[PDB]
Amino acid sequence: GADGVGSSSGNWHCDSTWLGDRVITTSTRTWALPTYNNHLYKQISNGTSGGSTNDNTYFGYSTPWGYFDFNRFHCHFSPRDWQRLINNNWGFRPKRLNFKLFNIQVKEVTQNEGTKTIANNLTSTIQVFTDSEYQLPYVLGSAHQGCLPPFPADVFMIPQYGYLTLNNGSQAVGRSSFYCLEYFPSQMLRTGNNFEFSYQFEDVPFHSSYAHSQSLDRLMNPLIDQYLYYLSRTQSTGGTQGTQQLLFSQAGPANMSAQAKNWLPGPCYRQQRVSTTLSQNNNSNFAWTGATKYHLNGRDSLVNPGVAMATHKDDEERFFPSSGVLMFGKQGAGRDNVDYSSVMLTSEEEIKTTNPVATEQYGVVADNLQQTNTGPIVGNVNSQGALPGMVWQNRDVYLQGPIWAKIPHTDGNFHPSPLMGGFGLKHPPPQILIKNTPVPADPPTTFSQAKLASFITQYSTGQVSVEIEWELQKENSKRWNPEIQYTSNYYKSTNVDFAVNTEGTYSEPRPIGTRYLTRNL
Amino acid sequence: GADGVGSSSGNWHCDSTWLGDRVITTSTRTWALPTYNNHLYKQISNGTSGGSTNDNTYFGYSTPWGYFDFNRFHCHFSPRDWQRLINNNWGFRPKRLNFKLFNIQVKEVTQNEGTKTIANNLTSTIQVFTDSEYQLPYVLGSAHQGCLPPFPADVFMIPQYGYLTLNNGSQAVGRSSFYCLEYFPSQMLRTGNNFEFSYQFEDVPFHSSYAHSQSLDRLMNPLIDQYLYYLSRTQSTGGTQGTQQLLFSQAGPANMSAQAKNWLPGPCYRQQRVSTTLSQNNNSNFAWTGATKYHLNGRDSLVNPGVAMATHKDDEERFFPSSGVLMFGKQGAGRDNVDYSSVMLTSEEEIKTTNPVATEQYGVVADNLQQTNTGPIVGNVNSQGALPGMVWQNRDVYLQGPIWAKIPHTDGNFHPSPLMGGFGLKHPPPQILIKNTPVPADPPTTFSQAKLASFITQYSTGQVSVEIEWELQKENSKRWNPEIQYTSNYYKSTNVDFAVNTEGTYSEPRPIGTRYLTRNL
Amino acid sequence: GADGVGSSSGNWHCDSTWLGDRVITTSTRTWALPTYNNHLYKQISNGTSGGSTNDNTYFGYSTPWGYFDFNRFHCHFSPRDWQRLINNNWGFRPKRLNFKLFNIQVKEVTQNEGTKTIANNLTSTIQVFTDSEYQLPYVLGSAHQGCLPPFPADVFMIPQYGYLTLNNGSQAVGRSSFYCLEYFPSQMLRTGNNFEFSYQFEDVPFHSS
Repeated sequence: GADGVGSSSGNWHCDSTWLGDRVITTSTRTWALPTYNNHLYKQISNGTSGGSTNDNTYFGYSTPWGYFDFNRFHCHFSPRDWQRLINNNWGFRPKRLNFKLFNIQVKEVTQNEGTKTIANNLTSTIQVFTDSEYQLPYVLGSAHQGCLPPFPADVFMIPQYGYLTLNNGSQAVGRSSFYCLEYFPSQMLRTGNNFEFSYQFEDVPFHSSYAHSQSLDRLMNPLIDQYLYYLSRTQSTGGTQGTQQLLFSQAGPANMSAQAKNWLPGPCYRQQRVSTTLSQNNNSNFAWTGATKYHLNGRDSLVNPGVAMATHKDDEERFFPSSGVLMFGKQGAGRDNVDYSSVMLTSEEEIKTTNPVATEQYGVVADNLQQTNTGPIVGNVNSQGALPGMVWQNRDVYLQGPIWAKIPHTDGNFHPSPLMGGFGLKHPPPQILIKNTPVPADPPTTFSQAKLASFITQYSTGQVSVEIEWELQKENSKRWNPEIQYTSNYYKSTNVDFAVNTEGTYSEPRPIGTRYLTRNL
Repeated sequence: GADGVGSSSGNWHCDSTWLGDRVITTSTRTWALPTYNNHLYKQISNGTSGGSTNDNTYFGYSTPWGYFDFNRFHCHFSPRDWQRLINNNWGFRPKRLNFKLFNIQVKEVTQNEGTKTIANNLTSTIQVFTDSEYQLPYVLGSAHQGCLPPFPADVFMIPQYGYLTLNNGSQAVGRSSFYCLEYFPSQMLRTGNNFEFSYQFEDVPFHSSYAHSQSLDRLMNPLIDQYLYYLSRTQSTGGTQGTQQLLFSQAGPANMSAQAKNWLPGPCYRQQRVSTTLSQNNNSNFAWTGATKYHLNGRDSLVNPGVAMATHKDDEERFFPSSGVLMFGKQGAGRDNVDYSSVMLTSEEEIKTTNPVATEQYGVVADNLQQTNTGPIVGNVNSQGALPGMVWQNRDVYLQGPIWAKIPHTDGNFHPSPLMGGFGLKHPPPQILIKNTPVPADPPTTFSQAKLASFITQYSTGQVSVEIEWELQKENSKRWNPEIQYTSNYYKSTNVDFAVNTEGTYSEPRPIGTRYLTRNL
Repeated sequence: GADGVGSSSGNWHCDSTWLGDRVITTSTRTWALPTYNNHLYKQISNGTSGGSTNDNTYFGYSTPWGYFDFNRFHCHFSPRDWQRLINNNWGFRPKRLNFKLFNIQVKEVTQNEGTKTIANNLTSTIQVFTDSEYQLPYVLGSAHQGCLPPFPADVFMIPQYGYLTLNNGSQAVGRSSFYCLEYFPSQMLRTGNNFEFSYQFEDVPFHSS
């Protein structure tokens, strides 16, 4: 080894490099791993016998271990480096990543009455194992808090680990699995050690970063008619009587709606439409009641976000689907009943081309069968499954949103793109679990059967580094006039955006979409 | 070069060869390229402030360029060579194509008062560039007019080019792209030059040319019962009281409806049903009102054709889905309010096996939940999305219908077969744009800033050739009794079909399907 | 490495040598790097709405980092060695320089009521990066205080870093740049490590003496 506490195991690399198509972006932060659950696995459950309803019942365990979550973009891209990505490129996908712990140091805190003193414990060691066979519940991708902070000057606290399993009410059915974490081979790192592992993403499709320049129904040619015919009129034209006759015509630029087309909009699953204008919405609480839910195993689940769908039609920015759009918070936003002004509502408007309005009917079909005595009748189709000849475009990843998700290992899936966005992976980056090694206090002089319940209060810190080597899909486009670009406000402001304020508080003002450059549908 | 106007750049090849599985079919025609828009790009739009409704608003440009459209079958197959294709083979797909301009000659026309004289301009040249990177709106496949004429003795006029882009009302949103065509590298051809390029289709699935001999629900064995059981009767059998009891049985040839099956019909999206018998249809105009539409971006669009679906059930030939079936015209058919007798209505009846009736419900499901006090209730499912275990068969290409279409470059698509039929291609044959080089009239003696507005009236002509090398899927079938074959009428007629009439007018009497040979589902 | 806290990383060289035309002058001092801004970047500004006039308005950030300033002569020349320079020569210009941290030691101070005790923290490490691409505001040369003391027996306190950017009044215009310092590759030095780098001045005209 020849290392010891005399040296620093690792150096600080926060550098990002743009090389040809590749772009290699690394980071580092400072983490403090608190002791969890006094080192006790615990069964946790919430029953429907309490005030909880049948939807909120869960069962599972909360482990002492804790896990690193880097899954979000803003970990790995500075708001400038995310500008060079969305402005200059069509698509990007990862290739490989690399991960390092270093400069690990441990501390143990004592209490004499009020006094509080904090020393180093050289002997104590921490346990790190990457779960590479996916043999645990993979809990990343559910958009939990605790990701590496955006702004490198922040020190973050590693979030606790724990999982859920099959429940029936509060109780547990027979198949409930219990995973004891200490049961996996886990390298132990002392202060002189570093930890490192490499991972190489599977081939995964380039995420689409462009807004189509042509709505799906305008793919026609404006000059020339079409050779096909449609049924224009069933009634006698230009007469005092409407006696029925079948008339046909050709579908030209005069009426473009009737022109035959080779494709269909993406699938549609309706959402209730809520207006930011307060006077327009109904006066009531319809939030949960009139929400769009799916019913599984007798447990209702609100559909958040829902499939990628255009947020609103043109000349209305105020309407948004109830649970449809991703919703972030502003810096320092309360957890409960936060006012509207403290949250940010992303907008899908770039997909209005190929995907339907979220809040409106997908289409209209005939309910009945006509007769001389009985006129035709047509109803709305709210939820339209996928049909052949349907093209849809995936939701764009945001700076704040997650990078990936694990496609569940099940027999059947249809175009497995995670709803929140980001690359679905059949073998995601393996999560990492880390814990202090519990160091017991004085055992008694006389042996006794029970396990030692008195532990030495302890927590450790260190520097963690991650690179993610990305592939950029370069952009070649002949469009004459200028594009749209993501640009900072030119007008004077009280404090700079995406940068600290007087208190030292880093505040990201607004979400940053990935779609700006344009392409032909 | 050593060519000059003294020679003919290219020879006339209209020959087609059947070689093993391959079949190599080439054509040639004569084209006259008129000058377009006095050489001016122009913004074109149609507003909803006028009489137009919100569905018919468009925005875009109409370029001076023009494009060759060979996309339709009847270009490349003589009605005989299309008979050898549909009668003797199961499937066919293209391999490579080749394209040649030659014997290009230019002319310039002048006017002295009434007099009209037409001379040759040796110096003038025309511009040809194949767009191979797909960097323009790809406008082929929308079934516009202007394809190479079917009958080689016809001389055709190259149709103009122009495209549509994002609109909001008549006006243009920010992403509206403007493609200046002269901006691409474009070879210039003088009279002594020829133009040639080759293209090799991607591997693409053989189109299916056979009608299944077994409807999807008859796949059973007529002799033997099945071991599974079904719920036959919930009521006491053979009694004065109907007290409930669960009785089961086996599903044999006696009742074949209840036999379990391993698959499902294709997806279904209903269409209104219009009868060719005039007395049966309702007396009204339901054509547009009761039509089957899809609602995208607040612009209603009639669904023409709709997904491949059986046109009508048995013992009814008169009913057809409103917008469902492809509809062609007869030779010399008017553009507007044409009578029924002048149009041709294709029929899908060959797919009744694996795909549902277009005009009828896809199935029936239960609405309610039973009780002793409350009986069961079942509604119709009009629009059924794709489910696992669903098999569907694609619409057959016609002699008149299009060959291919470009699958839009979007992240998500489900079984991307173009609705009109023909091979969907992720990199279609690159379209070709061609224009005269504008030759300005006398500029003034004194320089002035403005561009030259006085041009010499000009148009060019030449011979264009195309081969498309097809792969045929040979047919091996043990069926004992004779097949069905496409055969000409044996009875005497006033004039031969698919051939000129007294006036010299080539008239194709009827559409020719691709499905005749039969196969086992 | 084979170094550890058992050894001294570097030796004390305060020697200067006059060799032909070259003269190679080195120094060493002792520095104590206090923690700055409880580790918080902070926006700092002074408005013209206050008593300040329009000349004194500024905008910018004050970083927790701190920087070594040796930019002044009296760092590198003893009043005698500066006498041999001005009396015997027409001109002088630099060629190369060299820079070393060594014998780094860290301390952590605690408080119990009045009591004040100061111990060593072996684990703690400090971060050093030379900005060689000039990608930050270069703040040396504005004649700020805090240079290495003239007289080698003085122990000096590293001065804080912070920069100014475009302002309009107290507020910030659109082009105001914000440089987060922790964002550069920065070697981390523990007690057993030393830091060293070399730099070679561009050809620059002899100052006239």
